[PDB]
Amino acid sequence: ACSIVQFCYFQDLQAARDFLFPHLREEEGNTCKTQKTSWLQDCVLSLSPTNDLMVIAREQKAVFLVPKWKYSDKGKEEMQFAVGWSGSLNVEEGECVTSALCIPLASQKRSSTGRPDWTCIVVGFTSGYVRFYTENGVLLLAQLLNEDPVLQLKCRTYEIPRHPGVTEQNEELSILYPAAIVTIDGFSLFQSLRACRNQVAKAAASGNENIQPPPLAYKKWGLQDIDTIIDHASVGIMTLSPFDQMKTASNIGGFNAAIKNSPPAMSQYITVGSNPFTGFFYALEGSTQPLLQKPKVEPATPLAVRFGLPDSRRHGESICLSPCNTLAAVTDDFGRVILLDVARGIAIRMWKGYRDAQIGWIQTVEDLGPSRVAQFLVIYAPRRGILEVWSTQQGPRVGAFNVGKHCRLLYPGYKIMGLNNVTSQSWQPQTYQICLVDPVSGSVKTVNVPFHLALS
Amino acid sequence: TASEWERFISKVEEVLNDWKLIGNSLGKPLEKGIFTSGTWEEKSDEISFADFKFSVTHHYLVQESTDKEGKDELLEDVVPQSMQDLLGMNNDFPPRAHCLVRWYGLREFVVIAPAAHSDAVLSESKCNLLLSSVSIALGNTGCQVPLFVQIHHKWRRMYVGECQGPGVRTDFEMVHLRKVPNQYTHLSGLLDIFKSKIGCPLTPLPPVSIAIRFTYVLQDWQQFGKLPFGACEDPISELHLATTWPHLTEGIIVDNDVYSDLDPIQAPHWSVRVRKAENPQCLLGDFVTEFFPCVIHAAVLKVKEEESLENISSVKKIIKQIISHSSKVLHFPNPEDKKLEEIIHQITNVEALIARARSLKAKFGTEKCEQEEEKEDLERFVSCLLEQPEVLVTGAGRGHAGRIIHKLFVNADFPPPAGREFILRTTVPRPAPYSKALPQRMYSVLTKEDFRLAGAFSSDTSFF
Repeated sequence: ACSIVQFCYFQDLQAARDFLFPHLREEEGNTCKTQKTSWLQDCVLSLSPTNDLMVIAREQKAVFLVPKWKYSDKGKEEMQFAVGWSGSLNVEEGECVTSALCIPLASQKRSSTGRPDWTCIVVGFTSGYVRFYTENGVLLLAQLLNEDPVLQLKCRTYEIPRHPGVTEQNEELSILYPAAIVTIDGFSLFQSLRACRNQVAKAAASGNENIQPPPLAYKKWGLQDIDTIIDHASVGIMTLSPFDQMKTASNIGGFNAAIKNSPPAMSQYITVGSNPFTGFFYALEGSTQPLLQKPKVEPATPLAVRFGLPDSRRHGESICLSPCNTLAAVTDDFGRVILLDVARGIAIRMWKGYRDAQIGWIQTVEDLGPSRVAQFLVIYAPRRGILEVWSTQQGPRVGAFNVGKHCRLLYPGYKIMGLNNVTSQSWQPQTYQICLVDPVSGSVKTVNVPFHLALS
Repeated sequence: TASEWERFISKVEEVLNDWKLIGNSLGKPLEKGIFTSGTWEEKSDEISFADFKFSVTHHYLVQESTDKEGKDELLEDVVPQSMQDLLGMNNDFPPRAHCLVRWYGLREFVVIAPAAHSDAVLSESKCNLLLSSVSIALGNTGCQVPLFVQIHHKWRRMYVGECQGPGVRTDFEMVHLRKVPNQYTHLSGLLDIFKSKIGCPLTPLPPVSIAIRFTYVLQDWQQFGKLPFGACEDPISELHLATTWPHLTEGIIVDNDVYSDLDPIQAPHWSVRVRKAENPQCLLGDFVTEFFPCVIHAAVLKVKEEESLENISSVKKIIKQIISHSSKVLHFPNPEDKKLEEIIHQITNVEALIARARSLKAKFGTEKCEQEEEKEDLERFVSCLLEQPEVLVTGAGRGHAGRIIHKLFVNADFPPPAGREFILRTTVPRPAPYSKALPQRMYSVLTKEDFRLAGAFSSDTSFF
């Protein structure tokens, strides 16, 4: 049977609320009621996948929370976050944050213990700045890609294949812009972050002089034939069978269309928004070399939408990919959620009654092909205050729990960065899939679903 | 809600629920030639969500289901009926059938097409919207009958469709092109395409069963008061010869850009289809026509004289029917031209039939033989092609009946087949090794200007 277990308790969060909401911080029996929590749904939150740090930023002020194991009355060293750092991150005037990210970094020392080197904090601002801090708060790197506000940040890490057929995708970090796509190679980040941290640490003691800031990889795609874009997902690199190649060529052309004898690899992105509702972008990989203070860097390649689902009145607002990268879940403003097969560009199942819902995914492996893995979709309706566990595609509602109306469902979608094949199977520490943070209990819980229920 | 897309979806649910296609089905395996000897019923209906008008056409084969006491007995493992029927081999290449029945070997199928004409879905977004609506429809209602959607034009005849079952999806897809790289004209390229689309990680695979069929077309044939009867031009137009390999296996022979074993003489079964030349100007369906009572009876006896040796044994009954039909109208005041036209059509049909019979016997020389038991075999082989457009040949090309066909082709080994049809089938656990084993099927037809592949590929929705 499905069950949700508590795993962390906040030591004090009212302090973070008071720091980020100064105005929030005895009566003759006046009726004081209608007390609810909306500041968590207003803030930018991020919790590291390995449970090492917490970022909570409101407008231009970001509190960093650090764990601390305390022996209770019974001797248990229960996990309790405690504010580690709290300050303003605005360097310019009118600059406000638009997103946050906590990426653990794998150790190159072959450390068998579960100690990643550090959890870098990647923040994006309205002015067009991407800034990288350490856990303490020290500023490491600041980069301006485009003058337009930073919309979303999505990091792609390493995942071991489920079966021989499963392929591997490059480590990547992508930045969504109103009408542009910016991608940064994860290897460049791994080779710049460490360096910057080493220089700062050496500067702290050895007194290392300031170092000319090295530029990063930077490929700006110019999006097109789109009116409004809200979210995006990086499906990534894919290959086409000769059957598929001929099918798509036939449809795109006609009778007189020709067929090339060398199918090109095309990176796929998906963008929700308005006009159209959903658009599928394909970009030629290897056609344009990646480029290496100025927002006017020349775009790498213009990108036009090949096709999509034309729905003007419809306005998409989110999109999340399944762990297997075969399914996507998109929420619209009509209070409905659709599930798409990315390899075909069609919808499979469309649930109803979910305004401002939040999506998550849980993958369960049959403990013993290698194992009958099974995916489960999570739907959180905040107004009704309910948490639902659906099947990967079709099947009954596996679970339904009543939680607070003011919780938050966090689904990172990545793992420890910088790992490779041999390191992964040799040893790996604990990493979660989704978490539920609650203000009333000031706690962080996890959801566990057995695999057997899938058999039904 | 009920927005335009949802309205379309709801309308499709209605069109499918009214026909009672919802639920599981269980019948009997189809015997040989059911597709031909049987008949096919159809039901239409109209739907339009915002502006575009669509015609919903359901086609189905008559099934004399005898036992009904069965309370829809269901097993834990129930793969859809159409899924199993994808692998049928008794009814390969039906002489006449719908394109989808010939291609996918199906028995019951709905089609959503542009209503009337002058309407064609061209852009990819609209086709994908239609297919999404179809997929949601089948997911919601629970219907397992395959659904199809017409795309591109009408003359190109492109369809895309889906079939759904518990834990199983089947995608009917089709490519139709004119020119391809020369590595796709043999069986090896087709097998490579088949196994590349399968894409199963379990690289060790059983051989794919292959059904081969060739089509040859031959047009050249080398060498008082008496009513004038006879047909000036040849009433026949072309002779079609189809050679059929019913069941082979991968690796038993080879077929590539160098070495091929597809010899028509070795085909264990030989079938013949004939073509009727249009406007076979005759001399007796026009001579009397030029005067349109006395000339109404002339043909009655004239026709009888020529068929006294032929003994078609249809005119007699048709003449008796004409006699009865005229019994009361032959005198009605001011006789109308309707009868004149009816008897004209009867006379011209009979004379054309007897002309074609004579032409067929003359082409195959039934009397141009000394062996009474063979010349008779030849006469019974002839005249049978006049009714149905498909007859078997005794002993394939080896037999004397087929030997003549062989000699005409030689006098014209065999001219390049104007059409080759291949059918590939396999049962593999796609798309992951821990998933169910499902049947993938692929049909291909190659001509000089046409290249069509129609594939039904299955996948596991539960554990992919």
